[PDB]
Amino acid sequence: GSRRYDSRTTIFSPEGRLYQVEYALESISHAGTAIGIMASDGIVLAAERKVTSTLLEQDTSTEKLYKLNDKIAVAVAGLTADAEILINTARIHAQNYLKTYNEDIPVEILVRRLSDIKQGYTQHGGLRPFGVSFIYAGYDDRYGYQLYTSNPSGNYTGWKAISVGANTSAAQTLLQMDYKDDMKVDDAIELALKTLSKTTDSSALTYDRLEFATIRKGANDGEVYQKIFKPQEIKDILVKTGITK
Amino acid sequence: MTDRYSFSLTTFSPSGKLGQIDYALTAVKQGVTSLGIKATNGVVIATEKKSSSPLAMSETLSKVSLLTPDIGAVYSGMGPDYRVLVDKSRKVAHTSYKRIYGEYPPTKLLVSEVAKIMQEATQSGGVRPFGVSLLIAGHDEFNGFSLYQVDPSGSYFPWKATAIGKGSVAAKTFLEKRWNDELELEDAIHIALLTLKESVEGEFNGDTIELAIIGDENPDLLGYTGIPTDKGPRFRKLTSQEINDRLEAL
Amino acid sequence: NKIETLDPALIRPGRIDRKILFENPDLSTKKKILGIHTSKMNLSEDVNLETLVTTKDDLSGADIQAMCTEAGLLALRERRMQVTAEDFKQAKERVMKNKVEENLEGLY
Amino acid sequence: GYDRALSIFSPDGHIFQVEYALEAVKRGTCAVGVKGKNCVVLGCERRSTLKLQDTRITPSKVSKIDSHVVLSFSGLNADSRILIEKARVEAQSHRLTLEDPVTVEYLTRYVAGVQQRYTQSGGVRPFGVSTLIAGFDPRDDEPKLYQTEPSGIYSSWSAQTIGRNSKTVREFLEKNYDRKEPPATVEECVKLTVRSLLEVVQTGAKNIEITVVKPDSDIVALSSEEINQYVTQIEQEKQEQQ
Amino acid sequence: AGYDRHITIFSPEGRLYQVEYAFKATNQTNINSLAVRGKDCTVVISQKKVPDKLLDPTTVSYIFCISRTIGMVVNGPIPDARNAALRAKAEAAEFRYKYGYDMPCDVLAKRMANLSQIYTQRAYMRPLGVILTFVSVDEELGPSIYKTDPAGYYVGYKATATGPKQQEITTNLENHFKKSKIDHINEESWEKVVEFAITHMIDALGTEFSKNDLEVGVATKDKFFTLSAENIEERLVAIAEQD
Amino acid sequence: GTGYDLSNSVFSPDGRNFQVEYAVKAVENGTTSIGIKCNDGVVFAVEKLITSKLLVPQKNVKIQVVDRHIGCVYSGLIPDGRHLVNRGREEAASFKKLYKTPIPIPAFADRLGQYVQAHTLYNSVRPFGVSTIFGGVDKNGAHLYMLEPSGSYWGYKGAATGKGRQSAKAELEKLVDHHPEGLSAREAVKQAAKIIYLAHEDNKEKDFELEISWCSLSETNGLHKFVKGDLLQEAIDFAQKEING
Amino acid sequence: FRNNYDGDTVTFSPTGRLFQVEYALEAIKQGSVTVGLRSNTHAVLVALKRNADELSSYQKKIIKCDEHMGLSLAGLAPDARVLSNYLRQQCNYSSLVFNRKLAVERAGHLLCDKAQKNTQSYGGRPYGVGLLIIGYDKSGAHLLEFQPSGNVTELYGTAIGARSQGAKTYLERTLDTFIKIDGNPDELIKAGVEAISQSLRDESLTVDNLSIAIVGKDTPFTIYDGEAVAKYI
Amino acid sequence: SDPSSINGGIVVAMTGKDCVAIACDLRLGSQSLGVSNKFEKIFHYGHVFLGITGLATDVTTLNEMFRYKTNLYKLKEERAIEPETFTQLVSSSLYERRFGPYFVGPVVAGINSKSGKPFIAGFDLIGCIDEAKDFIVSGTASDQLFGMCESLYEPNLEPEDLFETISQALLNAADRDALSGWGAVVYIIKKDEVVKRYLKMRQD
Amino acid sequence: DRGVSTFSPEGRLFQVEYSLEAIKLGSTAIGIATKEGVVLGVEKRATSPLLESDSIEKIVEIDRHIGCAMSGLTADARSMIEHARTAAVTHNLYYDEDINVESLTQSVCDLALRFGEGASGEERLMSRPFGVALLIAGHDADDGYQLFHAEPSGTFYRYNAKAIGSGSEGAQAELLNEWHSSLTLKEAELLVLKILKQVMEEKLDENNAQLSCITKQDGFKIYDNEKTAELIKELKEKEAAES
Repeated sequence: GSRRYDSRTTIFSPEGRLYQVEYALESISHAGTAIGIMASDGIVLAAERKVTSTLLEQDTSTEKLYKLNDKIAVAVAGLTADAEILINTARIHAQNYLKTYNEDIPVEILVRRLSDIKQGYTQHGGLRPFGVSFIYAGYDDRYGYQLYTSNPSGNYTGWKAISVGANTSAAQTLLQMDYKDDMKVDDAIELALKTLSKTTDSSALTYDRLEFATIRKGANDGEVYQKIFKPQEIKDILVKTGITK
Repeated sequence: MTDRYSFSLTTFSPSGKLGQIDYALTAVKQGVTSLGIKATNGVVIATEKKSSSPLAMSETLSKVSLLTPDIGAVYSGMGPDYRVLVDKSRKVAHTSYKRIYGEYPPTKLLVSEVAKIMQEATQSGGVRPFGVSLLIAGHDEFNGFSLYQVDPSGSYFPWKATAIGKGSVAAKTFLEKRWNDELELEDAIHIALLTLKESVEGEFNGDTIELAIIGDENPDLLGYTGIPTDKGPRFRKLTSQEINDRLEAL
Repeated sequence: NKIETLDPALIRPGRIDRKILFENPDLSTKKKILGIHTSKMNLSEDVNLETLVTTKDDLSGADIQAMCTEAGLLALRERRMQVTAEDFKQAKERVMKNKVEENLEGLY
Repeated sequence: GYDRALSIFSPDGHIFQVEYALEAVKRGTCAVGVKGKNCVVLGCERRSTLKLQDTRITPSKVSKIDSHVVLSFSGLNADSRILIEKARVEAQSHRLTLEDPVTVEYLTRYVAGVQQRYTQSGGVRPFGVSTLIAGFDPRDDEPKLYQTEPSGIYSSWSAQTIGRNSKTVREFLEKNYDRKEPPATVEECVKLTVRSLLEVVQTGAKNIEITVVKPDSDIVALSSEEINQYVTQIEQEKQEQQ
Repeated sequence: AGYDRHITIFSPEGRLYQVEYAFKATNQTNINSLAVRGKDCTVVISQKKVPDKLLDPTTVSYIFCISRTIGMVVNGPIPDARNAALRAKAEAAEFRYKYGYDMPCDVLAKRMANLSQIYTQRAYMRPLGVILTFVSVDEELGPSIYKTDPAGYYVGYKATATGPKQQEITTNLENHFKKSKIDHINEESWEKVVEFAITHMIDALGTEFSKNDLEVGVATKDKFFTLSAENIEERLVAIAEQD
Repeated sequence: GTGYDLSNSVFSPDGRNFQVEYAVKAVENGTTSIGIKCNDGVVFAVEKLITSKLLVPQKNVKIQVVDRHIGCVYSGLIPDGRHLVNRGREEAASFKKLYKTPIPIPAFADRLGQYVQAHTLYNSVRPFGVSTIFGGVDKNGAHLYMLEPSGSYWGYKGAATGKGRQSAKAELEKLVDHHPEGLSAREAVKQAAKIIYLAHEDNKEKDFELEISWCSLSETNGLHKFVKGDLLQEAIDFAQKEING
Repeated sequence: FRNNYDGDTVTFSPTGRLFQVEYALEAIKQGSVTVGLRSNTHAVLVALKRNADELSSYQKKIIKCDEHMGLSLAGLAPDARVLSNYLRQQCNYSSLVFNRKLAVERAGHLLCDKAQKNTQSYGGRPYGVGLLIIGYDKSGAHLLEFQPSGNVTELYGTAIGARSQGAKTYLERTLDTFIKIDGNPDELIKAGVEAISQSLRDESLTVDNLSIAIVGKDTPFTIYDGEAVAKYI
Repeated sequence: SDPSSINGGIVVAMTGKDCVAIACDLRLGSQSLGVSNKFEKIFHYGHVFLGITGLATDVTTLNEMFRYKTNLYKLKEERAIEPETFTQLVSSSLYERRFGPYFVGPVVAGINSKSGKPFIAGFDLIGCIDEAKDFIVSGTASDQLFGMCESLYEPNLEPEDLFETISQALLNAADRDALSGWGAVVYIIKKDEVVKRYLKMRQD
Repeated sequence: DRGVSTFSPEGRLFQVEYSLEAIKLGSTAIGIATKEGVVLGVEKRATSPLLESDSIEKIVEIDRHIGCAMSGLTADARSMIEHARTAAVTHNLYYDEDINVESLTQSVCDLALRFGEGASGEERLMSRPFGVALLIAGHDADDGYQLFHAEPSGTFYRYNAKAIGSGSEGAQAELLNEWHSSLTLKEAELLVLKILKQVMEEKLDENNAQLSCITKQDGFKIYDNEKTAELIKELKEKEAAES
């Protein structure tokens, strides 16, 4: 009935933790691999896709990687529909900040606020949170570039090089020894393309399964520029970086 | 006093996906076969109408409805699950930019708002999800035509030519074989007949096969002779005799 | 693995009293586990066995059993009783990247 | 919403919610602290091994209530920050009403007061949050240490610490550290704190963080260089055989 | 866990166990009926069983008057039959309040089906497995019959029935509709159309009845009524004079 | 288990859940109460089983007459029977508020069936486990409707409950051949005591007490009366006149 | 597997009842033993209430309502500090609004469906508290025996509790003598004293643990305790 | 009179040949007492400007409400918006609450980014729809500009000729009113770039 | 398990019957109300040699002329701070006097025990009825000193001498002959400490227990550590003079 079929998965389980958080890691494991990288001249953000076919059309191309602001981006790992609720929700809280102080918000404010949204489902209401992990990338006038990664449990830690999805510990190992304090845009992309080739079971790496949108400092001017690269420009990246497949 | 059940749906199984979604695709494989294609010269939405009784008239049944004049839609699996969506979509679209602005939002972000409610049905306590998957085409402003597939989760699928329903794996490969830079409106009809009709069996008529085209604007559909600031309702559906006329061309 | 739910249908209060759980070894325990495995093993005298002991994630005697065999089969291909340093880190990655996975739970 | 209760009272007093709320601290990092005369020192650690971040960009246990009151604890992450923001609004609530800063005694009661409704009232589950609360009183330099249990039980302490194997680490301060004779110099509290931090995290001093709470709105966070100064003094007279 | 005997979740067969038991037995009442469409009118006939001498035949009916032009055909449990009847009558008046026209068949049949489809979303509230058939005569389109299934299935029906013998009468009507190539009955004089539908009903049963043993009604243009005891008996006697 | 006993929100293969079937046994274990529908009016009957001499006769009355123009009587559980009385008399007061007219019997029957069908839809709401017998006089004529615990109700020229429900109605059909429309209902009052006396053979334990609350189309014309004095003992002596032993 | 037909409130037993009421009927014997009756013009309630210790005293179950009425509850009183106090509010509510004497019919009619709402509406437990309520009006004194099943009835007298059936049956022969004798409330209270001796087969008659209530036409409602019962011991 | 007229100032907008001219003043204050010499009524997001006339409670504070839904349009669609499309959100927002409506009529002027057809928009305080091919203005002094451009503006004028028409008409209209004055800034709307030119007028 | 509405075979709730186990896990306390004052005391014991007994309050004060104590979890002890202390001030807000201990206890018990599954008007959200044994003592303006107790089951009884905690079984057994009507304040101070000596598992210390008293003039007054140590020395001198 209404009791025996309710096991209260949101409270403490006999293992001492939450089943909804532990089992969501497998959903993250099945989710596409998104490797964030914060370089000196910008922040490199890559992502994969689900079942790329020949007739699959890429126009907007943003699925697991969005852009909150010209200076602030966002990346999600998990079910896309579960994230879409909180993709524009953080923007509503961001637009309320514009209504508040009329300026640009640092990322650290919206990191913890969205953590209590999924945590509030376990706290009360009898609802269930989302198994989607969040990756935050933004700019600041104090700390400079900012790259953060969240989890459905509510933990947030700063990461200059982060990897989620399948082969989490495998991709972070190659990026740890190959990390350098000084990396430009072209240096961080070549290290990410070689890592994504070993994450999946496909043959090498192509432009169709690569979701890539990054940020730099200025374009014509020296500040405040970001653009989401079209899949036609992604094919030209393989030629510039010297790595075909 | 109503709605005393606050608990969510089935929790995570030792899988990594949701069991409610996995069993939802079963009704899609057991449902009607639908497809869609964007030829840039037109959008043909074709599907099959299952009639299990000779006394059942298919004139009342319409699987392809009109939310907006430039956007067609087709579903699979459970029939009435889509009917309630139409009643909800037209009300949510009324509170959408139709009231806010002078024009409804494009197919890309208009379906995402509708499909967002479908995901809310998979989360909030006491509501239950559907078993259906929707193929929703449409005409945008800058991007021209569009086609999107909607799972019961509600994630948008920007395809070109795709097919769902019973025997979707066999019917999807045929769409991948025939492609070029730009197709036409009539070509999409003949390709759909050589795919949809030849995949299933037992219904040879046009009353049991619903087909509609997008991009054709007739002057009699406007209703007024005034200044045509917009072309009109590009959505057009073939009649009972016009569908069988398409069969004689192959 | 986990006898928790299994336990109080059987154990009874006082017929069998034992509780032993897997413990993360400290700096002293990891040296005795890895150092004694190398008693009969021969390798390059320029490589220290305690180098990888300082920073490592949950590698027990079972994890070391493969890192000794995996690195041994690579050096045995050249017919040499000593194993180079490159096979030490190569054997640790594939063991850590397969069976060893955490819950990604930080801070707390 | 949910009319029932998420907790069930135990026949023998063994409650599932009380069970794993204490082990949440046992799974998390340890929070070490010790009182003093004119100040109080609160240490901590970090579970992550590879550190690609900075201490300033990512806060962990760092939280503040009053100007001179720094509150650092580990019971959890998300459920821990909820009680902090409610305490800061409550700390302002005394500035909107009492106009004076609230004593540490009520600051512990308020954190346990919200946890009181969790264990008592239904519709919401309790947390695994256990807070070690510190800081001063207005025009008072005497510190305070209160161990807050998730069941709403608090008590006064001195060398108490919570975390992984913290009961054994505290036994080292039950003898050498005298509560009746507290140290004077601020650095004397650090000498006994660093020695207690090497019994859990051992190497990887990058995870070791020390937060010293000082009056007149002053907070000193020790770096890794100053910690290694006391590490050498540990092996000086200990390795020598008399 | 996994069983639908209390809660409602998706079965591994892709079909809800509640939907099964709703579709399996609607015949627990053990009653049959039929619905056909004439030219300008609509004729419906339902079997009636009175297993007592104390029962008032005017009280027991499976056909309730909704609007002036609208009839209804219901088969299933008696207490759950009036649940959809009292709601449809309340929703029929809402059409005039919102509009001020007569309820068309495309609305009342859609509102009750959409209300029944919400029960698929709500796990706490029980749906209705009662057969719902809304019969009436439209002004523009003429006669129309829409049978609302408990799972939300409704479509155009030229003819419909209930019970296990629904497929038996369908076979006899399909041959007559195939040669004439018309969905309805083009013959006028609905008084003789009632006797035409009884002939197909006798073939499934094989026995006669009395005036109070058969529930029969005729939906005419801008009118819907219920045949009294004298009107029903007149047709059962007159059919024997012809054939 | 089977689900039909715990939850009434599921579907039974026979159309009636086991939970509803349990309500039938609760009504048959009560006290037999019959009813009379004839040309002169509608007559009820009620009996009170005497467990001990401590009980006082002519006090407890299970017949609940809505105003003067509508009678009602229940059986089985007392609270489930009186729960409908408060709702039935409240809707009758709301009827005279809006329409300023007395409520007919058929308009009174639909309000009762709506509460039973609504409580079986919600799994959290406990349905009615009692049977309802109600009647009276309206602007049309005599009407008698019995509400079964399942919610099914329709035209009844006679009513019965408790022990021997279908056995007590056998004497009602004997009056149909004698009186086609029922004719005089005053003699039926004496027949009511005889029908209840038929159940006294197997059910005889302690002393019995009979009460009769009726309404007439002719004498009352919508009013309400009660059997007392000479009419009380005259009907009782008639039931014992046939069989003295 | 009795958890199905018992732990669930909305479920129905194969006999047509609720097993939660069966446990409530047992709570009458587990509580204090009370004795009450109605003599018409005078009314006597004798309730014996045991304590938990020799140095401890019991708690009062009897709650005063008005001068012409009173109530004495048996068994236990988990919710009675609310319900009976809410009923006591309805005692004055009927007097200060409807100006009612509050007879034993409506007083037990609302409480009959009130305990049923806990079973009807999910989210609450049944009360399961026996209530013996007496009141006086122009028609005389009337007794109300309220069972957890919503029993609404009137008795000349009743005794419910542990081994209290002896006082209930033995007084049926002299019951007609007690009601016909009016004007002497002392002998009517002493009639209940003999019922206490028949209800105690183990210990003797107490002093402070004995509680006696009385109500009548000229005599208002009061509770006898201490030196008041010294003549009745 | 009008509580939003305590500040003053107006926003003039016109339509030329492949060009749009829109301008306002720098005056802000309370009644006859001025405050802000740097205040600017014209707001810009996208390719189209937004003029606003009235009380600063409904001018500067509600400006966060315009960019609230505008940025959501920008962060979702990631494209431009037609002047007729954004104007409906303006009117609909005023008729949401009939008892509490906002008293600032906006001015909307821009050039189409798709068809390339200049169009002007914006309504009054109640939200009454006024759209023409010549000029759409608002405010208390807007009564003057109704007849000014009738004897001045000509169909199909160059951007330089249109600049002289809107400038000369605005400078003299501000001298006649106490609610307008203290400098006039003029923006020249082109297909891509916009040129800003400061003007000098009578101070007192 | 199952619904909380499940009763015992005697018709009682489980959480009420099982509330006595959480009392034994708490601190042992014995209150006594004599002719002069009312003796209050508890047992702090120790959780560690570094534990500080200064900031811990196991004995609270609802109002000046009364007192309170606790044995059990400290969570429910603060529930009466917003209820019992509020009702005591509410009495002064209306009737502006000292509330009777007999009436205050029953008034607190109304605000003490409220729980269940759920209710709209009243808050039943509380799961466990009580986790602590609360003592209620004071002085009445009419009768005199009254020693009551708030039971974990929710009821209330008049207690001449009350003993709660895990050692309440062996302490109350001998308490029958120890308590007398002639027992004064000074004679009851060494009597409680003598009984707690057989209870307390460690040596009697100022930090291992806390005592207080209720005076009809000065009011509730706690015993300071310097004053508590004096009563400890008087006990050691009294026990040596008994033989």
